[PDB]
Amino acid sequence: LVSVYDSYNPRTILLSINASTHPTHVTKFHTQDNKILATASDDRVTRLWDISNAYEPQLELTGATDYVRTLSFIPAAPHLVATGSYDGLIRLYDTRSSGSTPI
Amino acid sequence: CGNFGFIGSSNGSITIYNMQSGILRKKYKLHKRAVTGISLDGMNRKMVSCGLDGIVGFYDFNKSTLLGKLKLDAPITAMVYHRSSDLFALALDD
Amino acid sequence: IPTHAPKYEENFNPDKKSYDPDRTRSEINKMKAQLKKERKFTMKEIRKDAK
Amino acid sequence: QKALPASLVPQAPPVLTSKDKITKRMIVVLAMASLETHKISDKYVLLNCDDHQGLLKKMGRDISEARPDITHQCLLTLLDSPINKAGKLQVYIQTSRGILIEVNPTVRIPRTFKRFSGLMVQLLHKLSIRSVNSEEKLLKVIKNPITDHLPTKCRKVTLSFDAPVIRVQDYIEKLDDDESICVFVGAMARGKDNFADEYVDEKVGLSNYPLSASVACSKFCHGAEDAWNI
Amino acid sequence: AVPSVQTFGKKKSATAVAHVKAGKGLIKVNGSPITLVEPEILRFKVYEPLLLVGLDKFSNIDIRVRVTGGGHVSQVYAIRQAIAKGLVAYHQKYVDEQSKNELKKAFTSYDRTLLIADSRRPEPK
Amino acid sequence: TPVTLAKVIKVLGRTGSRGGVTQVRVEFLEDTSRTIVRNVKGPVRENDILVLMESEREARRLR
Amino acid sequence: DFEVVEEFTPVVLATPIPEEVQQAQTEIKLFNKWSFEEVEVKDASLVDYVQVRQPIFVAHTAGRYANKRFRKAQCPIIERLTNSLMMNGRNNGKKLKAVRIIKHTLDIINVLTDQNPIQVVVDAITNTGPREDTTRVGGGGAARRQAVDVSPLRRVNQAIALLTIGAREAAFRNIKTIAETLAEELINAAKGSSTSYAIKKKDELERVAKSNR
Amino acid sequence: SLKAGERLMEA
Amino acid sequence: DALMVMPFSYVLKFLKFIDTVMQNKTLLHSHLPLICKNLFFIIKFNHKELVSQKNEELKLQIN
RNA sequence: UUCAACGAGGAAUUCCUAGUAAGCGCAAGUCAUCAGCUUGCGUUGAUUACGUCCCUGCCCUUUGUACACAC
Repeated sequence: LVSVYDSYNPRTILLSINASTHPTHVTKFHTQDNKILATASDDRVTRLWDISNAYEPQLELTGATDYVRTLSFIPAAPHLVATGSYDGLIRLYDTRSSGSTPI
Repeated sequence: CGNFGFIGSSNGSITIYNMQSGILRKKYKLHKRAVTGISLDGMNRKMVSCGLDGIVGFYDFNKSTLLGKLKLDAPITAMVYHRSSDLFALALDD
Repeated sequence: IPTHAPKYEENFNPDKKSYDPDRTRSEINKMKAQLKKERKFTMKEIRKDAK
Repeated sequence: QKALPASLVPQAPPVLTSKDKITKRMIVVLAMASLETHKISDKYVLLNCDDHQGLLKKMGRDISEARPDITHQCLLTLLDSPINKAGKLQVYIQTSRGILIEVNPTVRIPRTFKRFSGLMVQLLHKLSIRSVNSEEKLLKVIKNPITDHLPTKCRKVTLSFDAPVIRVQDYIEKLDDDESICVFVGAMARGKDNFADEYVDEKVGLSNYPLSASVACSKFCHGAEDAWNI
Repeated sequence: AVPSVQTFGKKKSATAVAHVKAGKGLIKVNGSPITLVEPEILRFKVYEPLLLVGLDKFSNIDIRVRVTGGGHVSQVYAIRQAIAKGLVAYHQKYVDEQSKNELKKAFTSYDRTLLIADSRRPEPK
Repeated sequence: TPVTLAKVIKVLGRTGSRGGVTQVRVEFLEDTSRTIVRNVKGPVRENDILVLMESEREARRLR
Repeated sequence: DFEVVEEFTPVVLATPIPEEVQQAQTEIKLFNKWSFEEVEVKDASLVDYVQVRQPIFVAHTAGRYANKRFRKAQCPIIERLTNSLMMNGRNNGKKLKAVRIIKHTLDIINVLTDQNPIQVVVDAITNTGPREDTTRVGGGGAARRQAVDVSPLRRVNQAIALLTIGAREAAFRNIKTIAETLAEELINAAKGSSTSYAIKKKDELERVAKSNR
Repeated sequence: SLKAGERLMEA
Repeated sequence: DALMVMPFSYVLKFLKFIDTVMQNKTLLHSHLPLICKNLFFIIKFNHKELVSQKNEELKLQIN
């Protein structure tokens, strides 16, 4: 349950994403964009949600085999998501493409 | 209207004063040499300045903008405006 | 779906009051209604023959 | 590749009420039910067809209408069908006197007839019927018309006899994934199928033979079960 | 020997007297500054006679407003009407008439309830 | 399916229309010459624009 | 070039007027944050019936917009949304509460969708307001309808009503408040996403109009 | 009953 | 109001009625001012649309 | 721990168009009425009609008279 509050006001839960049923472990916004949020869970799939449409993810980065625990974004190209899981294998994805296969 | 009085200085600066209180209202800076004539339209809408760098400047007055700018072929020494026919005559150097 | 049973009294009468199982709230409420209607009726009668 | 849900223990589906206009469901309405009370002199009866000779003719109406047993047998069908058990259905019944009743899915309707009559009298005269556990309320009379309680996106059909026969499974398959489907079934003994015309945009039929109200209700329920994989 | 101009603003039962005189630039409501007018979501209703015409009009005058009666929103409406017509009246009297009716055009184009209150009501239909 | 815009040029009075429903004579904006008599539900006046779904149905009375 | 020098000294005032306040004397923005320029109405026929042209500082003009027939068509659209927000049995008259929650919901519209929340609410009006409707025909009283148009004032009226009562129902007894559910409603109606109460109701009116048209 | 205008139209 | 309610198709067939009636000169001349009043109001009212119709048949009919 | 009422109120019906509906308190207690309350007083203050006789009704006229012009 990825809860996004506003900073410097703990009483206003801005929205609450019901992500996958397993524990979501890493959540962070895009570094270049400001309205997509990457949440990866113990479902071996990271997700790019749009925080306007927090019912279905705008991309659902599958393709992993064990326990994704880390995100990063590439700091100049803002389409490129470098995710990292418990089987080595820093997979990274161009988001313009399908997204179920790392490039 | 008798409200504003315009000063054109020999360094190119048209200042617009009130006549009742005398406080500086506005200050147009278009010419870079002397301003040898200023005049304003009969309905306080377009003022015309002419200087001896040889450019005539047409300014709107309600809005502060300039509408246009016309470069003649000589420096200008005197302007006489005719306010009903909206025609001004500039006595040039040639 | 969970399955609950509907609570009702068989042989209903909506004008009659329901069966509170206590006899020390139902009877004092019965004599509350009795005392109110007989007090209002009695003093209405005596103020109209006073008029 | 695809991981499992984090808890395979079977959870009960949420029972849905009219305070949820988003979830897809199937609404079954029993229109033109005959639910009416009479005082007898110290007794309040539901006007059956058989508990009298001429109470209905001493009031004016005819014996070919005073039918509460057919809304009883439709309540039995909709409240034992598997789609009620999976909680993809809510029932609204509505009377010939225009009295609208919301029937929750969790109600254990009395299976015999005279318990149902004695329950329906207290429904019409208390306006609400509690669960025995009484942690919620499970049967209540509500505000006309039905479209205030129905979901915001819902196409409403009626089930009639002078209508083209269609197939229920692909008909439910044609509507998308945030639309509900509301069904108005005639609980008359006989008569005209016009009783809900200001709500309905599609007047559909289910057979070429005279179908009963409960058999039509179970036909649409079974079609929705085959459609939504139940 | 000093120039001073007193005007009045009014709403439902609020009243607000504004004294405008030639000064340093200070705007005060009930002794406290204009930036402490409550309920703080209508502070821009008080601020709009200032920002409509620019603070260079106010930079040589100093206004002070005494407000009495009414409630919160009646008081901020009487304050802004007093500020507006006080500035216009000072510009009629001690500054030039060209600036006076430029201020009148600005306030009237925003809303003329900055200058004329709605005074006698109702209607017998 | 497109939609069209139509500026009212006459608010038709003395029609025997149902209350709340006023007949009206709109013209189109894409060819500013052809007209059609519609009947609207809101409070309508002259020269306001209304969005007709289809352009091919003149209106009758309502009663 | 050409420049007009019309203030001749840096103006200081003896009362400290804050820097963002004296910043705002050059453009009137709603709540001193959101601009009214480049707020266009993306639908003709609902220009002249949404009013975004006269810029205001707060949604509390107390003007008289209910004494002639179409004068309410030029109350500013944030104020029409505010006035429609403050109506129930509970909060009749609490206009400072409705102004405060409009301020909050415009803040979070901007923080969720990095765009002008005034443009968002203008778009929500122009998407939500229906374009046809059915009136129940008399004909003797018989059960029949007939499809008619709607005037643009009725479109903006019913647009604001659908938005605000959709927000009331979406914050009836949920975790979220009226400000947050109104923000998600205005975002969903702005993009026209068929998951808002407003545009689902609009599609139902236009659908019944198409049905017995 | 109709009225004038639509009686003229149908005629 | 009767002449304003009818749409332009009925204005065109009203012109067809006038063109039929001024050949039977017993009921042209027994209804000249009624015919004149109605026809002049009809084309004065629909004059924006009438002149933008392009057909020589209507042109010869008017002539 | 298990044996009462209730989580905004059915059919129907009434009233209402701008400082109006509704919220909120504060005073008074005025020869009748009122204190199981009545009347004032402010404060906050909107939605929707502001058109039409189609429905339900009610009312008026059916020689133009009153002087041109027009109809």
